[PDB]
Amino acid sequence: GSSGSSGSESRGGRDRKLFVGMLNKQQSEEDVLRLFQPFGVIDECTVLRGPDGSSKGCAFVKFSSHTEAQAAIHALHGSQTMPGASSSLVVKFADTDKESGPSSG
Repeated sequence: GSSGSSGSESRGGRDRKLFVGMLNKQQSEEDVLRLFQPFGVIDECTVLRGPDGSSKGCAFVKFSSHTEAQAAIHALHGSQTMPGASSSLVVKFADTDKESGPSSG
């Protein structure tokens, strides 16, 4: 069961950010960061909003490292159910399969 692996790595970069959804308008950056810190030292946290001024129930959370982020996800992924919402929280990387760059060239 050879743990881990190594191989070629194309140019793209590492996104240490996360995309959270299914949130209410009663939660704030602090709230999350507070419930996220327990998993890892978050670098920066922001909350998405519209024009009028109503949270879209989503926010962006960036961790110091990738591993830390991976945890917070499976840790708070569709596990909680913010009040008012019948669905579970949606936590997933901001750029899942979005790599700006040519494979062949």
